[PDB]
Amino acid sequence: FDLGVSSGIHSLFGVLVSFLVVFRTQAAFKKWWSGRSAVSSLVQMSRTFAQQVCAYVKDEAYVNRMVRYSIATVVATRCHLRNTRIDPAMLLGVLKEEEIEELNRQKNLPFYTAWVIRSTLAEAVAEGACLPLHMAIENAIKAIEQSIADAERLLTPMPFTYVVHVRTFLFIYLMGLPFILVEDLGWLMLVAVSFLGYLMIGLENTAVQLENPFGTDCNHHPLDLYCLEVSQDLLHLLDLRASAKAQ
Amino acid sequence: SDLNFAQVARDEGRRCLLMCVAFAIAIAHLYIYPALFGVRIVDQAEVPAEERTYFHHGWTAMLVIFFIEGVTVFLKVCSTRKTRWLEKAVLQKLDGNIGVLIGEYIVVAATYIIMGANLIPVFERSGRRVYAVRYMEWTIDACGLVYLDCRILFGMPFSKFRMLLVYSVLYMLFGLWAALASTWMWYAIFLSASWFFFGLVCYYYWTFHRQNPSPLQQFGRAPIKQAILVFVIVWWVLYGVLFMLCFQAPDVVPQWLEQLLWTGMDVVMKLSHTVVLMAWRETQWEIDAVVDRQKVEAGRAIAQLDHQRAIHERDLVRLRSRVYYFARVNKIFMREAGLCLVLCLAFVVALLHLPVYSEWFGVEVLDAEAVPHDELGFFHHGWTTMLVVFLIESITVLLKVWSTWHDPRLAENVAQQLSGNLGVLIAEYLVVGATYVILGYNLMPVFVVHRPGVASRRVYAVRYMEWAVDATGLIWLDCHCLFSRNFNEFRMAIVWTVAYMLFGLWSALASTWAWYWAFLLASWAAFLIVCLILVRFLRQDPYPHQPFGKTSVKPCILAFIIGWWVLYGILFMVCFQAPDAVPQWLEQFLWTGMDVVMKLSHTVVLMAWRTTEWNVCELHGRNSTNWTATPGLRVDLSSMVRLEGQLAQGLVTDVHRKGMMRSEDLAELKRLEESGFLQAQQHRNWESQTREMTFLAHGINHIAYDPRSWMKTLTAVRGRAPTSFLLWVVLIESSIVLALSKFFGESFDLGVSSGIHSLFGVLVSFLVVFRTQAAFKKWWSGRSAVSSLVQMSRTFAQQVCAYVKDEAYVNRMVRYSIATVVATRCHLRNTRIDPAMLLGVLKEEEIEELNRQKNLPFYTAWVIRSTLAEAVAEGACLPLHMAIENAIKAIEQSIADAERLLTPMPFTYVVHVRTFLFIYLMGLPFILVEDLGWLMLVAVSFLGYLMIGLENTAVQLENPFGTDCNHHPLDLYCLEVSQDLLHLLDLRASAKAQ
Ligand SMILES: *C/C=C(C)/C=C/C=C(C)/C=C/C1=C(C)CCCC1(C)C
Repeated sequence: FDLGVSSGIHSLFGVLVSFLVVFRTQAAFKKWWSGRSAVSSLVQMSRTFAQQVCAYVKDEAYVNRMVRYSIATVVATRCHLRNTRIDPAMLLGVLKEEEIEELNRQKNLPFYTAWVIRSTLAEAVAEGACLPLHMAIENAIKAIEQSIADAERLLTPMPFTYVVHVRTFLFIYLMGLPFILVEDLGWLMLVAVSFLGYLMIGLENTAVQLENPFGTDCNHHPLDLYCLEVSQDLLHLLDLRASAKAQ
Repeated sequence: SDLNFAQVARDEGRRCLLMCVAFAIAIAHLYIYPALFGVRIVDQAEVPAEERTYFHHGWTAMLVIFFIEGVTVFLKVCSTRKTRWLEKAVLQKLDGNIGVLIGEYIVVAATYIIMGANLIPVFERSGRRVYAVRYMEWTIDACGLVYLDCRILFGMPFSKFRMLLVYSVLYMLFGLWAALASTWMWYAIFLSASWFFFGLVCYYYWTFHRQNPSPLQQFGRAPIKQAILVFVIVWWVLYGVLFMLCFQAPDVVPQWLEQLLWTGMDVVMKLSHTVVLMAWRETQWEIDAVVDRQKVEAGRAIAQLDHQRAIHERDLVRLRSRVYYFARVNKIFMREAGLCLVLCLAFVVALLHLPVYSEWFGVEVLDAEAVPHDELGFFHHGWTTMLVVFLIESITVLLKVWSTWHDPRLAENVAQQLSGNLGVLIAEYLVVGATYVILGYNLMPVFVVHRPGVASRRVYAVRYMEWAVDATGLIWLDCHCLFSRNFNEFRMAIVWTVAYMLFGLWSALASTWAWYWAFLLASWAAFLIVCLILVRFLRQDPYPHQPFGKTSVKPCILAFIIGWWVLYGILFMVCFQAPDAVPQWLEQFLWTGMDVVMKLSHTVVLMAWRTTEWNVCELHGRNSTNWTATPGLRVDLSSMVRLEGQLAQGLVTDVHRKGMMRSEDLAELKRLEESGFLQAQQHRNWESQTREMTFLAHGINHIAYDPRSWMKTLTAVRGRAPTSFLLWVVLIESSIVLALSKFFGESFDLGVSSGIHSLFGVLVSFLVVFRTQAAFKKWWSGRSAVSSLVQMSRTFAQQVCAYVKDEAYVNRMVRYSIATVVATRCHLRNTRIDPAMLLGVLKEEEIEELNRQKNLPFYTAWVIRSTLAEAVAEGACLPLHMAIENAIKAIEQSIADAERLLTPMPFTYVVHVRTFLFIYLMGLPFILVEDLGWLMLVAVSFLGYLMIGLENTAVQLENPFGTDCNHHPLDLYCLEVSQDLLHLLDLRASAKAQ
């Protein structure tokens, strides 16, 4: 055989590809975390908006409109990241039907819900139904959309070049390992190459998974529970207000 | 039509498996019974050896057709798996014949193989040696044949099949029992019953003919379905005659004639059968008409969609922007007729001019019967196989024409199909056959070589000439029919291929390696440049989707071809360098097998290509998760198709569309494209179509990819990083070091050292990966900036349209916000604005006043602010104005970040890195060559590529804003924004009118 193993072709490639493959993973964990943060911030802003409205406003027909369409905004963004439309079953006791059919007739939903909210708040301010605390409300609305936009950034894939390079040289290293390992072993060379290949390739695919946090896979974020939480809280808030108003 | 894909494959499998099990068990049971039971004397298994060669020949010549079909149908099914209805069509065209044909070929080949193994000479009159398995495989073959014939011609699944099948098997087994025993002993008992059952099945055939005597709709005035039945039955008659005459007459020699007749007969019979079948199959049926009818409707519906959107847009833009604000046939034959003669004459010229220049001025001129025993047995195979293929193609064409003889209009179609391609195949086949015939029994000299080291290397003459000529054919074909090109661009490849083949020959003649390497290197060079030209031809293909229907079969073809070709060269090397490696007979066997396989594959691919719509004109012809970067941009079908039209094929992709389109519209389009490609042009124009075109034409160039796929990342070429002049320097250095270490022998004294190597390695590695992790971050920051800018613009517009009551200020503001975005996309690239991007949003004079400035976003913001002040003074604005001002402030921050991202990293940090990398690389060989040779070279090449590509990749990612394909797609964001705001104006207007 005359293997003539060489340290340069083996050790150097090893250290390089190892650096690369672990860095490409530490870079995806961060995106995962940033998505978590975005979601939490969105939820919190929604709740503050609802409280502000139900306290610093005195009418009752504007309040419903606003709160319910905020809920709709959340449910809409959970369906803008997955390129779908809405299932009425998720908006049963919060909206009337015609409103839902008018929603699904649009192209960008959160846009629409925010436009609605804003026109409604303007109506309110004109009729002196709102205390001087309105700028806070506007600012809350502004801060929701930032969260949305971050969540939307998180859908881009890493650039082509940086991935092609990594993958091809990994493939090379693996296809070259045996010719240098078989000199001193037999079947052990085989089992070792199997295990090592699994390690590396699994690292890469794990990074792929973590890259986009929003999806159906089991390691992704549970969007469907946050919506439920929000619905519960706001619909209880309406009743708190109503009771405290009747006395 | 309710078929599927799984059911058909399941049926094919089960049928062929029943065939195989029956065929094997019959022979096994006969073997078991004939030894101990009955009067069955078993001749010696060994003798003779001279008869097994014939059966081997038959074996090959049979395997060929299997391969042909098993490849063609695979091509078809894999080339149109993306369209339901073409799948329906093909799966209909092969209801149940495939499994049975495959089983037939498998069993016959297995039996003619077993003949070599010499399992049992059960032969027991005198002599007239016979073999048993022939009878079992004949049972199976005839039974499958009759099932096929009845099913196709009459459609009787279970009624006639059973009786005729049992008859066949019964009288075949009777004939077996009969011939196994002596003639006088047991002829009457069985052979008479055999003849009688033959007559019975003949009567059944005649009755079923009288029942349904209709011609095959595939054919026309052809006598088909009658000529073939007559031929088959008279052939069975001749077979029975031979059976009766073999044992009776001693005059007919049973040693060789006997052994040959059955092989010939079985082969020719099965071949006529399968060729008639393929001919009946390749004809166009009504299903194609159904599909074309489905297809045209799609273009119609598309034009309807376009008109509807046109009317809608017209009304909308009016509302918002108005109120509140026989010759051809004979020539198609004659061209091919001419080409064939050119090829023949060239081959004759070669064969005539070769030996007068060799062995008259050449050493080792004579080899007397180079090796009589081994070689001829290898060569007698090739010309036989090629003869087979020849006959197949010829009769197929003859049948096609015979079926399209009466109808003139149909004849011109096929005539045009066969143009430019048929002339090459016959020439290739016949020349290969003739050359390998010459080699079989040598009329031509053999030259040996004498050189230092070893001299037993044998060499053959003609093999090379044909190769060259041969190759050219392929070239002139594989670069013309596949990639539609004229002749002016083929010249170089032809001029260079013969060249490097001649150089390979001249080299091979002289293994002295004093001047051997010259022609070898020149040949490698010409071959390489040919490959480069070829891959360029491919990558500049105008019609890459046609005809194989949007698949990756063509590049794979090219890859297979090139790998084959370089395998030839590495074998050449392995042989002539180390003759101890090669036993020199295996070498000729391999050469022959490869020459066969290449042409087999080439012809099957051209066969499958001939029968596609692009040739046969109907409706057209020859004249989970969301990966994306634009989650807010959604497009409409009309624009997608208008775009795919206004561009060249192969620039848009599946994922390009999956990212810039909704899900429902995409599913609808997919359903609508089941029939074909859907290329069409409505030729409708508007004010918005221009804008959308101007943006998309620029935006598409950037790449979109699915990370989950591993192929399109490795095999990818386009988005890769460029390299520098350094690699060449390093290869130069290494090559001289190697040649010089060998010439200088051992006195190198490398004295490798761990400090100079390992330390430098770790340091430079750290540095180079850090310099890349530092650029990825800038890329990401730019993405963030862009998103924030877009979001702020939209919030500003909403705030304005809600918290303001006038209508002339609103327009001004919104439109100039759009202008601000389009301006910053042109401040990062140091250009000015193209009016086509601001058509329906601004008046001309405003644009000319813009382009007259130096810093544009400055100007737009100034405008906006003065306008908002005007508004506030006149009490036209609610108390919510500070929010508006703050939004304006927040836009500019985003802009400034994007502008930071144009600075380059500092000089010092880059100079240091680069120079020490260069050093490390230039030093590697002197320490590596001690333990290796050429391997040192290849390793340094690869490692250099890794490192230098890393650096250049970092360079690319450093500035994210540019034209390169890995950069950010600014032109789509602008489009998105325009759409949203111009819809917002209309929302407001409507809600104001009620
Ligand atoms: C039908 C057979 C064909 C087209 C075979 C062609 C053979 C070649 C293109 C091989 C060329 C070689 C080189 C790459 C250089 C060294 C010598 C050869 C012949 C092996």
